[PDB]
Amino acid sequence: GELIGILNAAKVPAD
Amino acid sequence: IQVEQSPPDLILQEGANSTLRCNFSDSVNNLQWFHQNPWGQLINLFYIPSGTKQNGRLSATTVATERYSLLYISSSQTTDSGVYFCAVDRGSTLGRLYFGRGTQLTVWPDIQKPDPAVYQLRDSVCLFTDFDSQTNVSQYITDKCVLDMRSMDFKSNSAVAWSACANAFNSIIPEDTFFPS
Amino acid sequence: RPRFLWQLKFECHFFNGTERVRLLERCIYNQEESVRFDSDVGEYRAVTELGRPDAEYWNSQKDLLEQRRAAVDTYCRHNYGVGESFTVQRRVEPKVTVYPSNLLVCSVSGFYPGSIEVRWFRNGQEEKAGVVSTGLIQNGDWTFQTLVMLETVPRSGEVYTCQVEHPSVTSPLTVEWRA
Amino acid sequence: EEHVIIQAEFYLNPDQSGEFMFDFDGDEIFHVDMAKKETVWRLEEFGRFASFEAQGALANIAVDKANLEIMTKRSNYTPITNVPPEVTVLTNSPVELREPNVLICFIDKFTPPVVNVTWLRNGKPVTTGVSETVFLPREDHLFRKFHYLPFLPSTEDVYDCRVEHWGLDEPLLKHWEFD
Amino acid sequence: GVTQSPTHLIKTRGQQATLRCSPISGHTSVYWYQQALGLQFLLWYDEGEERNRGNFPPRFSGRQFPNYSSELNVNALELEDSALYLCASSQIRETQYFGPGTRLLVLEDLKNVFPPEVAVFEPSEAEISHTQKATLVCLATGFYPDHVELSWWVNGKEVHSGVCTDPQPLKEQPALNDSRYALSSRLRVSATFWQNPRNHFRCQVQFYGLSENDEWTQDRAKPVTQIVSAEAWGRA
Ligand code: NA
Ligand code: NA
Repeated sequence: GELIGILNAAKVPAD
Repeated sequence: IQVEQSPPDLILQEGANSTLRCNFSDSVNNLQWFHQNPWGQLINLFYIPSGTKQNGRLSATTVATERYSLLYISSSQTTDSGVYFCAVDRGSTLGRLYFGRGTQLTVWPDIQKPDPAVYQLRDSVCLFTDFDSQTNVSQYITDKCVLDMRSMDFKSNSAVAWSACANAFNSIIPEDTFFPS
Repeated sequence: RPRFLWQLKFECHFFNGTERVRLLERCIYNQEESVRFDSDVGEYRAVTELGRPDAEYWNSQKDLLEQRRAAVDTYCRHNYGVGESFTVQRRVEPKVTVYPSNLLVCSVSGFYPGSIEVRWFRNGQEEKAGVVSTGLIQNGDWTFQTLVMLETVPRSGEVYTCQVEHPSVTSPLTVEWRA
Repeated sequence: EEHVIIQAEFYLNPDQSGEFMFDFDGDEIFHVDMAKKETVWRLEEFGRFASFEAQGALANIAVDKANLEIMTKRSNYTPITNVPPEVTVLTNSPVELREPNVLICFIDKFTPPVVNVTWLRNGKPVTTGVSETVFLPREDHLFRKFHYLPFLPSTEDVYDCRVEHWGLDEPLLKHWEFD
Repeated sequence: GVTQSPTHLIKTRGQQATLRCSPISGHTSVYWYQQALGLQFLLWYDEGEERNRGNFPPRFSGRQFPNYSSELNVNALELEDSALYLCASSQIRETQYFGPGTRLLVLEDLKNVFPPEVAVFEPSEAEISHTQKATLVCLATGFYPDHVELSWWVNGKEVHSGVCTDPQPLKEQPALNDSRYALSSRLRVSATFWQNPRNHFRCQVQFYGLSENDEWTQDRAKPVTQIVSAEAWGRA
């Protein structure tokens, strides 16, 4: 049926 | 999944304001507005999931619950001409934009001192130039186009015909075009 | 041999359906919460020093904030709607039995959702004193259960009533136990 | 507060374990099978009313795993402190001889999400009809989990949920018998 | 900015194409889109891995390299595959930035591929006396396909002020599913400027045609990628 929404995982700052 | 834009196309005179609209059928993580020039380069105007943003003569509003976005062009400008897309980052799909079909915008100059004239050039080739922006050109005959002598604040419309002039333009040319030779 | 754990939780808190909604984004490293986005605050806050660089980096990505701040409508309220019919409005009728374990046990099992009121009556009259309960037990398969117990020596000819009120029944359920 | 929807993800090194699940008031709506890359609904009928695009979960896990790695170096490889589980065995409904039932092994308040769990009938392993939840989130950032064993109630039989977790000294053995 | 190669490509039915893309430095995600007859989503890569894919046959395939540049590769090309293929980079779920595109044309054969003829037309004396302005006109005719870029040069330097080129071109024979093309452009400068014999005005057209390695079936000149131009010194 209808689609569940997702929040994206934020990338922590590199180095 | 569906992204409707309105209107499908639009012609303005420089200085006019308008509203481009975008309607969409699902919740959308973010919404983005693009300008695409004739060469095909897309330029982002706004990242706007909600609220109202201003950047100069452009502003945009997104009402997330109602699922629409409006794009405001104040004081329009020949350089605004192109195609305007809303694209949509559907909340249930990662890493994908869905585009509408675009709204094509054409903005012609406000020719304050028209001097419609038809000239013949040497290397064929007639040139209808300096006519104001309400003139239609009948379709070898090219359509009209603006040129900007940016540094003397001067813009003018022109079209070109080849393979004598007086015949070529026929097409409602102003009631007093300047015709030599 | 040593373990290292990262947890990411997006929590949508709903007060009266979708009228007030809070969004809580949490990062947890080995059992310690380090950084959060609370829609109530409107930006990322370090909880511990561990998470300090993540709050500063993320707070400088304007797109990310703008997006999170609208998630309360685009994400939270959206999912509530998608899931209403089989989560929020899920109803399973409790199965109520009464047996003596003296001590009268009212078992109330297989019900959904978790809000329930269980009462005892000795001869059609309340008994708030002497009432021992397990509390609400979550079965893990979208059903709850509870056992409520009454301390009384049963004198025969008496009636005991387990009364159970639950969103799955318009009027309450009553099981009796006599003699 | 009325309701809570939680999108919960975790990543454990060096086991390389990943989980992505949705939780409604503490019950699982679904989780993503990383191997087969498909959405697995906690109840089959949820798949009628709803869909989830699994590819989005896989993406989140990749990022989670990269975040953990960076986070591990920042903490100078501080490993997780094992927190041992509490274990309760209990039945689906009130037990009766020859009438079918289910044993519930509830495992709660533990961390790193790794357990090994066996059911024993009269000291010996049983695995007929067994099923299990994934790891479920808690607000103190520990975990819950459920193991199920269908059984025919009898007068002879003693049952054990045996739970192994690094936070414990010896396997925890939890008695259940029909009395 | 995002970059793409190549800018244009012609291919015959059944051949194969390889398109290149580089994301903005810092961006680790790459998106491919197809724009035919509004864009359609093709593929998404992050950190070297295919994260997602749109509704396209396995003929369409690609990959991303460890330095985050990527390649889109299409294999048993069809007429329908003709499109602007756009590349974009971004942080996930943030603003998308697009490259200039690969303009890919798939034909049944190449026999109808022609470079342009280019000529320049000097301003009339009538215009100068009237307005004190001089309009040069450039004509590019007989090309196919519509893969051209026109520019004016004045004393060896590219110019945009005072220039108009046609939004998009007209067909030499309108009723014909395969006609050749024409395009005009004007350049307007002041009277005094054109009336100065030192000044050099060049119109040029960059035609994007067959490459050295294309199979050529025909007697006439091989219509390779090239530059055709015309010039005119200012007549005092
Ligand atoms: Na009753
Ligand atoms: Na029974």
